[PDB]
Amino acid sequence: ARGPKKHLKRLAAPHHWMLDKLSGCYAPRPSAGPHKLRESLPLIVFLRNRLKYALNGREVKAILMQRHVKVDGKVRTDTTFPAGFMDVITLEATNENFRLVYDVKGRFAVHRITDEEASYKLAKVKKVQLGKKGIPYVVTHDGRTIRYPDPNIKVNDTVKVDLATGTITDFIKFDTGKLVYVTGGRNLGRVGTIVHRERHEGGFDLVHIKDSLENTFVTRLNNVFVIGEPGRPWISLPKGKGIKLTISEERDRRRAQHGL
Amino acid sequence: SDAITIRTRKVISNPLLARKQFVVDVLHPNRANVSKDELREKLAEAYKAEKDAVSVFGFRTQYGGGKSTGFGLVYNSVADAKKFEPAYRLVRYGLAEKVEKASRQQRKQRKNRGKKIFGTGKSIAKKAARRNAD
Amino acid sequence: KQGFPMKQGVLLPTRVKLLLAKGHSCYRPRRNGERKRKSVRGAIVGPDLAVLALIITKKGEQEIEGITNDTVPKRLGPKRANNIRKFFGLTKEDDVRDYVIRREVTKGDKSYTKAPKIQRLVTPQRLQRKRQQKSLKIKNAQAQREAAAEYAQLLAKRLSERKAEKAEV
Amino acid sequence: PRAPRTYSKTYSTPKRPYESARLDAELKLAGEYGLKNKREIYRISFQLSKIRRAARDLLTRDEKDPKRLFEGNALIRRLVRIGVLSEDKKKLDYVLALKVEDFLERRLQTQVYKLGLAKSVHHARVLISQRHIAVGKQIVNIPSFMVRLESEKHIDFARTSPFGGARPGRVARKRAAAAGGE
RNA sequence: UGAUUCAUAAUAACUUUUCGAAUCGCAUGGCCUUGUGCUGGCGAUGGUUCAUUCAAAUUUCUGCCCUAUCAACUUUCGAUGGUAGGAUAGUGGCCUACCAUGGUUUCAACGGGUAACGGGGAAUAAGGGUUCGAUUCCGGAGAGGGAGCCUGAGAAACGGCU
RNA sequence: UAUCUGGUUGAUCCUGCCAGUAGUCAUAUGCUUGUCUCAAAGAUUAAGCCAUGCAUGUCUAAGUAUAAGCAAUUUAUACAGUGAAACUGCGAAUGGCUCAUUAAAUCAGUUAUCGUUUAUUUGAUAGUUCCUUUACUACAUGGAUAUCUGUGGUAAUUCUAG
Ligand SMILES: [Mg+2]
Ligand SMILES: [Mg+2]
Ligand SMILES: [Mg+2]
Ligand SMILES: [Mg+2]
Ligand SMILES: [Mg+2]
Ligand SMILES: [Mg+2]
Ligand SMILES: [Mg+2]
Ligand SMILES: [Mg+2]
Ligand SMILES: [Mg+2]
Ligand SMILES: [Mg+2]
Ligand SMILES: [Mg+2]
Ligand SMILES: [Mg+2]
Ligand SMILES: [Mg+2]
Ligand SMILES: [Mg+2]
Ligand SMILES: [Mg+2]
Ligand SMILES: [Mg+2]
Ligand SMILES: [Mg+2]
Ligand SMILES: [Mg+2]
Ligand SMILES: [Mg+2]
Ligand SMILES: [Mg+2]
Ligand SMILES: [Mg+2]
Repeated sequence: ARGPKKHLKRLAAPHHWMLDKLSGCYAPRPSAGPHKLRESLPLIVFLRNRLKYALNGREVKAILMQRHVKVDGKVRTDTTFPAGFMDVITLEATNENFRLVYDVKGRFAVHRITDEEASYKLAKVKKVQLGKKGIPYVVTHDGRTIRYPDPNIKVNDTVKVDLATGTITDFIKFDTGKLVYVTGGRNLGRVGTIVHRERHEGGFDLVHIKDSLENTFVTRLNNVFVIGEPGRPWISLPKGKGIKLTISEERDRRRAQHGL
Repeated sequence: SDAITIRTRKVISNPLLARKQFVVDVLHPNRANVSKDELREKLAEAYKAEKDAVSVFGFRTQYGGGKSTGFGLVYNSVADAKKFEPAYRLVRYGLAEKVEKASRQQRKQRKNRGKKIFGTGKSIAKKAARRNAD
Repeated sequence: KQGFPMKQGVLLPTRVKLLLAKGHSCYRPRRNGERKRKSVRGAIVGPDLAVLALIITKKGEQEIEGITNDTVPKRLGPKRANNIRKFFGLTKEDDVRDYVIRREVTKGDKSYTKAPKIQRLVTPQRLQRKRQQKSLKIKNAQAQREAAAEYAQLLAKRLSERKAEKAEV
Repeated sequence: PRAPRTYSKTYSTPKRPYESARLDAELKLAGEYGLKNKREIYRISFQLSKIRRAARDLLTRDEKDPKRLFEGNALIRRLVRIGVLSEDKKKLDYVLALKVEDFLERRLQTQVYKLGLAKSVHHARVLISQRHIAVGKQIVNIPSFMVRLESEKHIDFARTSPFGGARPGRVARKRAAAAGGE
C-alpha cells in the first residue's frame, strides 16, 4: 500500500525466529540486507532470544554500539541487520565465533565455531554474467557479487569466500555425489549426497538427495546448497548433522538419554 | 531459624554488557519475603561484588512463602553498571537519582505550543507587548 | 487593509486569491514542495493601503532623529575565507587566523572572548584528506588493473588447456 | 494487537437436562468424591471423553503403522503417569474404557483422604482449600489437582501452618492469650 | 538460458553533454632534490549503470452467495482482433488513425439483488454437512462526497495541496 | 463422546409439522455478583455529525553555527567549546482506524517481468572532461537566501512585505 511497508507484526514474523506469540505487538522487521526477509535472521533475535547475551532490545542495541559484534568481517550497528544462512557472527568480547547454520527442525542453530574456521564463508552461486568493461562477475544467493571468478564457476555452484578480503579461495562444482545442505521448506536443515537432477524446462530443477541414513528426499535446486564431497563437508555442522530423525526415534532418544 | 538460603541459577557471564547475569533463586524457611537490599547484600558477600554493582529485579514469591525466584546481575564495576543499566533500576537501587520532570500530557501540550509558534519567542513577546496598548 | 500583502508583478489595485508554490514570495511552505492558494494584494497602489514600503535611496536635507543620523552596524560578518578576503582587500598571500570581529562578553565578574567558525581554506587537514582520496582513487584503480591482468592470464591458461584437450582426433 | 489469548469452554453440559437416573448417578458420584457441583463431573467427563475420542481415532488407523503407534503410546504413558490407568493395562483399547470414577479417585481431593490425613472427604477438601497440604513442598489448594502417583507418596501436610506442626494457628493463639490474661 | 533482436563488445554519429569528490570528524606518517617541497592513514557522504534487498505494477492457471418474475448482451460514445503510431517505468484498445467483423452465452453470458470487503479462520460437531467470518494475521479498498494534481524512490496521500 | 420426548385420536398406526431439548470468542437484555488468572468491548443504526486536547517529526567525534545565548577557560590573530533559529538532508506513502464500495472484481494458492520501476540495502566499479600541442583558474570559484535584527500591515489565520 502506497509504498514500502516498514513494520513486521509478531504473528506475521517468520516462524524460525522462534519468537513468543505474546510479549509485544511486533517483531523486528529485518531491514534491507544481503538476505531475504523470511530466510534471514536479525541481530536482535540472535543476541536476545537465542544467545540471551542481551535481556532486551535496548541491551542488544548497546552491545551493537559497543561494536564487539561483527557479522562477516564488517562491524554492523543495526539491530535488524539480516544475518542469514552461512553468515559468520563474531563477538570479539567472549571470542564466541558463530556461523549461522540451520537445525534439523529448521530454526537457526547457534553453532559455536572455532576462530580458524570462522574466517571464510561458504556461499552459493546465483548468477554468472559480465558487467561493464566486459568483466565477468559471479553473484551469490548469500549476498555478495565477486568480480573475476574462475571461468568454470557456473550457476548453483558453491564458493569459499575469504571474507576478510572478499575474494575466492576455492569452489565446489554442483554434481552427482557431492555433499549438499538444504535450505527450503520440509527438508530445510538436512544434509545429503545428490543422486539425480531432474532437468525440467523452466519449472524448477528437482534434486533426489540421500542422507547418511540412506533416507531419500527431494528438493528444488534453489533450495539446495553444495557443502562439500561425501565425508568431507567444508563447514562444521551442528549436532545431528542434517540427519533429521523420525518422531518415534526422536522420542526414544529423549527417553533413553536420562542422565541426571 | 532460616538463614536466607540464596542460590544463583543460570549464570551467564557477559563480557559484552560487562556483567554476570543470572536467575536469583532464594529461600525463606519460616521467614516470609526476602527483601531486595538483603538479597543484594547476600550477592555481594557471595561474589565479592558490592551492592553498588549488584542489580536485581523481578521475583514474585512462589506460593505459600518458602521460595522466591528473581533475576539478578552483578556488573564488572559500579561505573559499568551505571552506564548500562536502565535508569529506573538505578533509582530503585538508590545509586542514581529520580529524574524530576513534567507530566507527559503537559509536555505534549508544550511541544504543540512550540510548534504553533515560529522563530524565536522573544519577537512574539515584543509584539504582544506592543499590542498591549491597542 | 484586512492584511494581504502587495505582491510584485501581479497588477490591479485589488485583493486576489492566488496559488503560490515554493520559490516565490507570499508562502512559507510547511511541506518540502507544497503549493497553496493564498490571497494576495495586487502590485498597484490604491486607497485601501495602510502602508507603502519605501526605500529611502538618495538623501535630502533634514535628517530625522535617528533614521539618517545614527548607524546600526552589521550583526554578522564574512563567514567564508573568500568572503573575508573580499571584505578586506588582501589576496591569497596574506595568510590566516585574524580578520574577524572577536567579541568580549561578561557573565558578571569573568570577562571573555568570542570568535566565529569561519569556512573554506587551504586547511592542512583538508589537504591531507584530499591527498588520501587521491591515493585511494589511484591505488584502487591499480589493484583493479592487476586483477584484470591476472584474470586475462588465467583465461589464456584455460584456452591453452582446451587446445591441448582438443588436439587428438 | 498482540495475539488472541486462546481458551476453551472446556467443560460441557449433557445433551438432555433431566435424565433422572443419570442425575441420580451424578449425585452419587458427587457424594463419593465430595464435589461442589455437577460442573466438576461434567469437566471430568469431557476430559475422559476427549481421551476416548483420541483412542477411537487411533484405532481407526492400523496399530503397527506410525502415528497410531507413537501418539497412542504417548497418551497411554501420560495416563499411567496420572495414575488412572493401571500397570496391567497399557494397550490403548484399555484406555478406551477408563470411566469418570477412576479419574475422580486420582484427585488431590481424595488422595488426601485415601492416605488418611483428613478424615471424611469434605474435611480433606476444606483442609486443601485452607492453605494446608503441599504435594511437593509447594502448597496445593486446588481440590481437582490430579495427583501424579509418582508424587503421591510425597503428599504431606504443609511445611508451614499447623497439622504439619510449624505454628499452632490463630484460635490457639487467642486461647493462649486468654490463659495468660487469666 | 528451455528459449531472444539476451548478456555484452565494437563501428557511426548526435547530446539544449548526465556523471567525472573546489565535502565534514579524527589522527598528524614517509623521503629529503632542506623547499615548507612532494608525498601517504582512519573514515563520512555523494555519484554511474550492473547486483541484491526491501519492494512495484502487471500477469498465467483454477476456484465465489441468491435470482430466468434477468436470454440475449457487447458493438453510435472500444466491443473483439489486426496494422501502425501515441503514451507509459514498461506489457497491452491503455489512447489515436486506418481496416476487418468479431467477442461472450443454457458448461447460465448479460442484467438484478445482497441487511457481500476476500481469505486465514469461527460456531456446530459420528460420516457428509450447515451457517457465520465488521473484528488481533495476510491481502484489498476509503479518509464527508466525487474530481484533479504538487513534492517525492514510492501518494493520485487527505493528521499535503486545488 | 451417531440419543429423541408432548401435541389431531373415542382408541390405532402413519404423512406431517408445531413445541420442547443442547450449543454458539452470537448480540441484546433481566435479575443477581465475594476472590485468583485471562480478558473482548460505537462493527450491526448513520462510511452520520463533531467543541477541546493530543496522535510525526528529527542532529551525531563527523552539514552550517561570532544566538550581541549558555557558559568559560590556559589551540583560534580565517575557524575549533556548546548551540536557539533557520536553509540542506531524510521522515512524514509506515503505523493506526474503518468495511462504504466491490461478485471473476477483490481474494486464495499457483505461475510469469525474455514486460518493467525500485530511495533504501549490501556487493560493485569510471587515467580519454582537453580538441592542434611556444606563455593556460588553483594550496580552494561565485553571488544569493534564511536565522537574526530592523522598517510594518491586519478584525483575524501554524499570514509574512521592506
Ligand atoms: Mg523461468
Ligand atoms: Mg571545511
Ligand atoms: Mg498462611
Ligand atoms: Mg542488446
Ligand atoms: Mg504497441
Ligand atoms: Mg461474506
Ligand atoms: Mg457492503
Ligand atoms: Mg474479514
Ligand atoms: Mg456493514
Ligand atoms: Mg487489515
Ligand atoms: Mg464521518
Ligand atoms: Mg484524496
Ligand atoms: Mg484525522
Ligand atoms: Mg495517513
Ligand atoms: Mg445427522
Ligand atoms: Mg385427521
Ligand atoms: Mg382428545
Ligand atoms: Mg425448534
Ligand atoms: Mg457504526
Ligand atoms: Mg521541519
Ligand atoms: Mg496502513
